[PDB]
Amino acid sequence: DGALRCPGPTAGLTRLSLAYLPVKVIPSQAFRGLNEVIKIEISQIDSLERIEANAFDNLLNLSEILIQNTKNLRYIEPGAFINLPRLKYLSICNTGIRKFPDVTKVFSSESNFILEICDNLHITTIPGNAFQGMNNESVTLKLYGNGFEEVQSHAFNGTTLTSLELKENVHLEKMHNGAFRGATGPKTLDISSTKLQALPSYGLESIQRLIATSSYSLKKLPSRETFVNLLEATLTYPSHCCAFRNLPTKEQNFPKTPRCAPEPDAFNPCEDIMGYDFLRVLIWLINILAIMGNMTVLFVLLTSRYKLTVPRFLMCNLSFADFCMGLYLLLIASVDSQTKGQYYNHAIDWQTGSGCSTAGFFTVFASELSVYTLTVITLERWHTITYAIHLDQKLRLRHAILIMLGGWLFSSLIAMLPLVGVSNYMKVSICFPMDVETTLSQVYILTILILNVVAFFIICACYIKIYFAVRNPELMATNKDTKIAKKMAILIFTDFTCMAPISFFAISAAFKVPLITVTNSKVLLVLFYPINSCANPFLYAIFTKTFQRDFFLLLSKFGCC
Repeated sequence: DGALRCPGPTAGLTRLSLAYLPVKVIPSQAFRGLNEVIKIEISQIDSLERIEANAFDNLLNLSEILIQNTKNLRYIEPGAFINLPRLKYLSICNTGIRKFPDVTKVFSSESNFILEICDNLHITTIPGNAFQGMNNESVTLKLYGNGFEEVQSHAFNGTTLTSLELKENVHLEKMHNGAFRGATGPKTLDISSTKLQALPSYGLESIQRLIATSSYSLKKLPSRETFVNLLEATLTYPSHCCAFRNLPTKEQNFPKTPRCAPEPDAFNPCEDIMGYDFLRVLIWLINILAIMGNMTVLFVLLTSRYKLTVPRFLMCNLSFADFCMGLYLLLIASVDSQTKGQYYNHAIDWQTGSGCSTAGFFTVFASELSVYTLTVITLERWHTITYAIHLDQKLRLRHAILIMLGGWLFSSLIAMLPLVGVSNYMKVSICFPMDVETTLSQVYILTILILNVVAFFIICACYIKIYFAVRNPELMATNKDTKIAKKMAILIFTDFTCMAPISFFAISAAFKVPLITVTNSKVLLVLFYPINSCANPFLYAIFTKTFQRDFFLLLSKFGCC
């Protein structure tokens, strides 16, 4: 109760909660009127922005303290708590204290006591010896969503810390190694969403459990020699599981107390990206074959005497997409190359930087370009053959060029979408955009899948219409129409048989649903997914009359034949 904007209660109360009442200052040591006190929580008492020191005089039996929604509190004076041996809970929420309060004047002896600071965006750092002479048995520290930016070395003395928590501490940058020089424990620590560069060398050596989910900055972890009792761990990088999967040497000089999360589901294995017993060289062979085929197709297209028609433009776009996919595969193989199978403590330098981001952007751009090229090829036959009776209204090369430019722009936008931050390409070993950890990323993945399904359905409908109207509707020209239909069907089949199962497997992996198995689920995405880069050019060198004629002419003229 607050009278004249000050404490004026007249009846002894223990579990009284501070509700909306007239209060602006807590008198110093004038807390009379209450003989036995259990908990005094000020949540709807934000009018009392400033409280004088030594407000609690003889609150020996006080159990819980919770100040919430007191944003108007500019700062907390030293010696807020004086006598409270039976203290069991303390929490400060939403307070706008620019300086860390001096809680060293509180004397208590309890083991279940927990001190939590939350919703505070004004605290800069925890000063040294902040909790000096506060408790004698155990303290549980929580900093859920605090505004602290750094920590001070040796910021603990005269007390034992059972566990620590720093969840949602995005403003925090780093903490000194010797931050717990004179501290005990902690048994468990939390660094989730803390943006900590590295764990402290001292104080954390006795940590049994750790939490670093969504840290996004824990590229370095302590050596396994220092952490000899890590009972559990939750690291957002699924690469330390293999290095930390060591049982303790309890007896016989070599019990599996060590643990990691997430488990090694083979999505980011300790070995190379594609390194298997015999499938390591398959990726390299496929990449070389695709690169050679794309180079040959590009050379034939550039050196072709005839003008680049709309089917020729579509073939050139498909060859460019295949070349981009082959270059991405070659870069991935080179990254996997020379690792010698020890690529477990190496992904930190792999995903971080512009490497995997560029690889994922290139892969997305190649996929979008291939999809748009297939759609354009399907749509071209829907008007030239079906609408032959209106052949005078046939589209010109300018329209095809504009369509190709629009498709390239759409592919570039799709590739740049995860670069801004919509999706993360660092969630896979192959460094591809298969992250569903965010609502925006899931929405983008669903939209991409829907667009791919719509494009496939449109291509199938256009092919069916072309086949139905090839000769029945108006007329049929055997040579040109047959060649165009054969090339379009070959390209559509090569794209579908290499993308649709791959897309379904990638969607299942992102959804974390094992459809058949988790071992070979990524095998198709690693090997079967990019084969369309090489399969398409191979069909392009045996089903294109102009390309094969140009190749034969070059071979005969330029000394080859």
